[PDB]
Amino acid sequence: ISHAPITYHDDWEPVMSQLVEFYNEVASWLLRDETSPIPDKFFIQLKQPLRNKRVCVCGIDPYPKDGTGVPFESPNFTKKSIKEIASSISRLTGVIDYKGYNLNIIDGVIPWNYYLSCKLGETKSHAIYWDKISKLLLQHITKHVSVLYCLGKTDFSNIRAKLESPVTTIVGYHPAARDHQFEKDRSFEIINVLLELDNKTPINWAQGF
Amino acid sequence: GMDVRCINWFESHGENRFLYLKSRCRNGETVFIRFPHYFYYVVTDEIYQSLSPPPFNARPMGKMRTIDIDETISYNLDIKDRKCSVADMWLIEEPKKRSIQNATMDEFFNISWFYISNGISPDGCYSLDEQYLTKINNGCYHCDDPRNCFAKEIPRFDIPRSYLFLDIECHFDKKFPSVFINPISHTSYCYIDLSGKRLLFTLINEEMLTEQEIQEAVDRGCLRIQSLMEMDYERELVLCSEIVLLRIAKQLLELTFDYVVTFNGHNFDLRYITNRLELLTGEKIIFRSPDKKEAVHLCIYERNQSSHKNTTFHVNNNNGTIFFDLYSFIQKSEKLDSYKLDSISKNAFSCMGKVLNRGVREMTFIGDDTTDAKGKADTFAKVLTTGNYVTVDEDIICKVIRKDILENGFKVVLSCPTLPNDIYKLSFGKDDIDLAQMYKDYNLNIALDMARYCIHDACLCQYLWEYYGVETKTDAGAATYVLPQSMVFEYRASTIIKGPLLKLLLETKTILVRSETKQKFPYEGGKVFAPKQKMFSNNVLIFDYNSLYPNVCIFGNLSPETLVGVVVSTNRLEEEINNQLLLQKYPPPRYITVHCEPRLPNLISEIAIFDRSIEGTIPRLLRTFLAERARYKKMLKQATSSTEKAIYDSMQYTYKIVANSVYGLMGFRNSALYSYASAKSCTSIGRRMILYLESVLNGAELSNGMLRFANTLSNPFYMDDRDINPIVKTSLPIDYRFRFRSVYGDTDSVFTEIDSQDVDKSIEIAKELERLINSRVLFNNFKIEFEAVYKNLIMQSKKKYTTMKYSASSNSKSVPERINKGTSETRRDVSKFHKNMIKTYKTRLSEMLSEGRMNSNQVCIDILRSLETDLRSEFDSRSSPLELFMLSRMHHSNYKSADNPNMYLVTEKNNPETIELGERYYFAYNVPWTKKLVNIKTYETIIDRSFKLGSNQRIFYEVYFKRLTSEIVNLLDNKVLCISFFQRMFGSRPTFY
Amino acid sequence: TSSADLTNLKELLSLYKSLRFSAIEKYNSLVEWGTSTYWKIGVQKTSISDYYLPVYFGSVFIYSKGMVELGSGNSFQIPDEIRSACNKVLDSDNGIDFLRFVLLNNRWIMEDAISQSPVNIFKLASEYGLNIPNYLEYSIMERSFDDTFPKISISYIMYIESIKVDRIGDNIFIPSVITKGKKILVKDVDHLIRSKVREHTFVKVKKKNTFSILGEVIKRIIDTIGRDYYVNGKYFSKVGIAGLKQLTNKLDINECVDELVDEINKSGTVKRKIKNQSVFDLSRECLGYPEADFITLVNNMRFKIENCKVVNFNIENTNCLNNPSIETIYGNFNQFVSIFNTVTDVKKRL
DNA sequence: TTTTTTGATAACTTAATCTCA
DNA sequence: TGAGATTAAGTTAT
Ligand SMILES: [Ca+2]
Ligand SMILES: [Ca+2]
Ligand SMILES: [Ca+2]
Repeated sequence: ISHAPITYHDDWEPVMSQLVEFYNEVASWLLRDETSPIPDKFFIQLKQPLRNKRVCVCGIDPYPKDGTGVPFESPNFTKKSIKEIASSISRLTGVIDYKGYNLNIIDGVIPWNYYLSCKLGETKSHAIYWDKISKLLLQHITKHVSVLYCLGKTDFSNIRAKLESPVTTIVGYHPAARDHQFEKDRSFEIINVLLELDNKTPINWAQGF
Repeated sequence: GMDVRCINWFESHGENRFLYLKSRCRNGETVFIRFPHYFYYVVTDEIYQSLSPPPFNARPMGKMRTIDIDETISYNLDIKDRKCSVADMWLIEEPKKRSIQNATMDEFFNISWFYISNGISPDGCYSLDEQYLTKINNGCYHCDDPRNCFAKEIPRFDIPRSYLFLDIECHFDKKFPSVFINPISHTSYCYIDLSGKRLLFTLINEEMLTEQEIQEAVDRGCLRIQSLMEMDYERELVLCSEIVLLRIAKQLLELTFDYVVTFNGHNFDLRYITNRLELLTGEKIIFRSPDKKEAVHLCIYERNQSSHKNTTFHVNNNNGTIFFDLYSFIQKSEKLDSYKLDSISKNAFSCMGKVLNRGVREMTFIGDDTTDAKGKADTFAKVLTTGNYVTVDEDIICKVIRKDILENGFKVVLSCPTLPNDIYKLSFGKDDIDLAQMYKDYNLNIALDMARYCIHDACLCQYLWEYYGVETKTDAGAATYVLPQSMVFEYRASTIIKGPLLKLLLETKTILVRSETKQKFPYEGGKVFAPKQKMFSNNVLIFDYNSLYPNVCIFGNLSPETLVGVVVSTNRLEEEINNQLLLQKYPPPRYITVHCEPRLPNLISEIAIFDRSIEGTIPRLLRTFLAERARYKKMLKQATSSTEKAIYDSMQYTYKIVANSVYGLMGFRNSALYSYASAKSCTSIGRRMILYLESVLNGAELSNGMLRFANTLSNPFYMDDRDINPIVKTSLPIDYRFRFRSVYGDTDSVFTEIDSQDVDKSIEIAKELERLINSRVLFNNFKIEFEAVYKNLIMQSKKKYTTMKYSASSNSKSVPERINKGTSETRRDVSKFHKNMIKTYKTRLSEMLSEGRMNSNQVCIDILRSLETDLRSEFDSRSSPLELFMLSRMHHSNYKSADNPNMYLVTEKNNPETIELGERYYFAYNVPWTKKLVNIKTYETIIDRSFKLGSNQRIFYEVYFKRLTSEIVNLLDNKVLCISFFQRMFGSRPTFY
Repeated sequence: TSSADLTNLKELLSLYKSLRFSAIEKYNSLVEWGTSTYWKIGVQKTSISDYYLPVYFGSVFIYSKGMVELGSGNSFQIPDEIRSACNKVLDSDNGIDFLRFVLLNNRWIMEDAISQSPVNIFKLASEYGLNIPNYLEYSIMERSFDDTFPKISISYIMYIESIKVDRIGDNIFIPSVITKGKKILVKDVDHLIRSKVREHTFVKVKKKNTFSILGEVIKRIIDTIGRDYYVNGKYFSKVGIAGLKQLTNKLDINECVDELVDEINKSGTVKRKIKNQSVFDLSRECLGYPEADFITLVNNMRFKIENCKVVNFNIENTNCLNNPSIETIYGNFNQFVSIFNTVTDVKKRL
């Protein structure tokens, strides 16, 4: 790549060819300015095939300066979003082992970031830098997935336009909310039964820690 | 602020939410008002009296009545009465979202609640009382209660509106322009400040021009400003730099403009300006809040609306400006193929011109009230003020060498090559300009030409704004829908009725709680009637109902709260008993019983009962809409100033639109007016009405001076108060002998064929028949009107037909129009050299069959002679007209591998130029005399939309010839040469249904 | 999204698997909701699951939800809500699948059921006492066990002479043919309808332990078997001219104008049954007319009902007369109209 | 860094399907 | 050896 010099995988084969062309238009200006994630969280989640991660979670905010790339990965538990997710999981199940909850180390779940890079404290501002890349990047995930976990509510309202193929996806309230309207009812187990509706094994969200 | 007129409505999405109001005083100053905003709940006294917080604020809403609207099958006569609860629900405001247990009077978002709780027309002028107003900032007057502050309203006044009609011309090197690699060139503004001072700007970026060119322009009378503060507003051309241009654009946009107008602007223009500004300078367009508390960092958001059985870009500013886009509005009204700037200009700006002087190339034309009717000449001159390309005879475009507007017309001097005749069609069509090549070699003269083109584009956005009456449309939408001016052209029929519906409900004090699982049955039945024969050659009279579906909805009081029950039967041993019970227990003129088609397959009869005692929500909503349309369409007949189109011209159009969707909403599942039985009854009564009209005029004899109707004149539902005498007392001339045969009928239209052939007799007969039908045939609020005389009627299909339209005024010698209702001519599926040939053949057959021979067959021989002249010769491609071969085919969305299975449609490559879902597309698909049929749909894809094609090719030809021959053999009857028409070329036989 | 959506998805999953035992009509609407909220789901909008104790010969049916037949979509009514009277073995005791009931001469019997283990099924059968298939936990093993009804096998874990129809219950006559002096198990009319066997002719019928078993033909059957023996479903039925006797027998009340009304009023359950069902349906059930044929006959007629009473019925379409069953039923239509008039008068008086 | 979406159908048109092989 | 009956959907018009 001309800007920030790929090692393409067999899984993301029909994407990278157009992805580099889409990127080169923005990389001349976005890369020069500083961004909250390190200039590495672009192609790290590309290695290995995606033939068994049938549940993909996506988020629009790649955290403040203490970014991590894939969503919900900071090993500090101080994040408001991670803490509420872990509290809901503990309420549903009751696991006492606390070492930092993360939705990445699962044999059948892959985490994804809606906007790969964003500036320090600048959320929803990069609606034009990553807008074209996002559609193509989400197309491949849509091609083979069981359910997509969208959090953000009206933040993720415009998702059918980027949805090239009809798939099962759910848009949920973000943990920030307005009146803590996330712990009242989240219905996580729906995805846990959705895989069952597609003749696929259900996933208990306690594999690996 | 004393008397100030509202311009826009909006609210702030901050930590504390405030609802603002931008207004203009009689002077040229902007006055902002601010109010607190809360969530509204109308729960009862027993759900909020028991809660953690006490009522923060409550109002005396009054004793509200709630009626549970539901539909349930009843295999009996035992139907329980509808449960109505009268209580003391309180209008409650809470500054935070609370999940209440009751949750009554839902499906109203936030804003109509405010507008009706306080009382404000979103468009209008008010005397903002200074008793409450507080100078919270520089010019922002914030007061607490928006209820007594608008106690008195006054008639509106012509404020000095401020417009920014802006259009930018960029570098179209080879693909669609992008904010990342294509520099801006020719931003043009039709700046109209608050002084009546139109200022045309065509600011050229100076990074492309050289020193000699800019020096020559300065010598010609131009500027080379280097700062924002030194720019002069009174100039007409500037030679600024890119960064300075972006700063000027930001300064203009941040200003409290009444309107910022573009064409394809929110998607392309305004987004391009913004993204370029943050990309180059790093500055952001900070739209300060009216009280200077919230910065938005302008970003245009995308709104998606899709039907189970459309993306629009919108502005997010919160300072009162009403940023607008014309592309989305244009692709919303009526139905036409003109969805492009050049195409819309060609379809909108036209006139007639007489060649008063010829020359080697200069052919002087003249336009005034002498050539055209009126108005079009003035509009032609206005566009010619900056326009420099005029299309004549639909195929010749000449650069305007010299122009002169004396007082009412133009003196355009074109470059025509000594055209014949005297009268030509002068229209502002597309231009012969090649933008990519023009930008390829950029010089001073081409820079000035492009500046002229871009300022013409901005002025053309202004002219389209004036022609469509968009400001009138936006004001009418604000007044009708009870919505902010920024949201009038982005809400479908489901939500636009909520405002007026909420006002009607609050005036009637009814909540209408809807329980779950109301109705789930698929749809209601319908029918289409085939015509009598495929050839008439005589006058056919067209009668049309006046908004039949809303009229029946108000006639039957078809509302869910008025629904009594749907009595259904599965056999005939019980059907007779329950039918007699329904007849004896429900008197006719208080309960209407409709024999709808059975909802379940195992049922033979279904009767839906509607209580016509208290008016429902639908029969009152559409009644209000009809009254408003009637009242707001008579003012343009009385107003003589610009208001005739500035104010009192789009109110009636919007009210017509809203009335014309009540029936569609009445059958839509998740809608506030859903009623399955009401939709069934409406469709059934409409079909009964069309049947009643058809089988009363099927065989009516105009003997002497009276017409004998076919069947008896009886009400098709119950015992009405009308006479049943089928003979009438019309006042035609006594020497008339004609027979009427009801041939075809669509939802609200009936065609009756007549023996006469001359236009005038048919017109007078039809007019007096129409004036007699409403007096005798129709009843109550059912009115009919005579549309036009359709002579030379040819029912090409069950619904498609071609005629010669003759209204009640166009008599005999008047030039006719071939107004049709779905034939080849009107449908976009047809292409070049297809409509003219069938037009000529049908016109010939008109007089071939008017006299009456029943044996003349020379039409086929003449058609063969006409076609053989060019049928063989056209096989050479010879740069075929791609511009008129295709149809309304857009980039479709529902497909498996390719919509209408073909090579690369939907899926496709290189299609940057205006290619997206919802865009009308034009394209084209050494072997002359092609053999066999090869399923000719070979090259059908979505590629770069151009207006050029290759040559020296012998490509096969499409359905043009086959469809022409098929229509012709449908016109005739003999199949002596039917196989030989295409057996040599393709090989087939016409269907001849 | 919410708890309601979770419950809806859970019940969608539950009914998706148990579809061959029907719920299926509502299942399509369940897919419609799923195809909208999630834009698609894993599913798209009458026999026993393979699986697999002697066979109790008769008409077998299966029920698991709360009665379809494995052979075809044959779901009929049940006497005095036996299924609900037995509560719900499926829900109360999880593990059993498609509980099977067999009807033999208007008597409902339960055959072997597939679980878990058969021990719990046997315990449930002992708890709710209707009948037992056998105690195994074709003339051996099953022959040792004796019962009042024929049994042949699921698992263990000739020449005819004349025709003679039998009699079981009220206006019920099971088919029967005498062979060279035994009765052939031809109680199912359809098997006799699909295979018409001429009398005094050799027929390929096989006997295991006790008995042997295997429009134009229907005309021969109706002419040979007592002429006036129509088809009322799985069995035959005579015209059975009667008045209040049939009404009293079907309602299980004492034989009785005001006496019948007083008898109905005395019993609350019979009064609820009377004022809980339509007159036409209860009259058809009382006379035993088949639902399919009678609906067609009624639809193809031109009744002149006045004051909820038939005066002069008549036929319009002769095509429905092709079926011999409708011909015989139309012959005794006077009894039906008289009983319908009596029922309407009784309900009006009540 | 927070509330928000959409009218049902009735039918002519070209489409090869493929085999008589 | 040409004659037909749904698809596979759209496809325009009240
Ligand atoms: Ca433009
Ligand atoms: Ca433009
Ligand atoms: Ca009308």
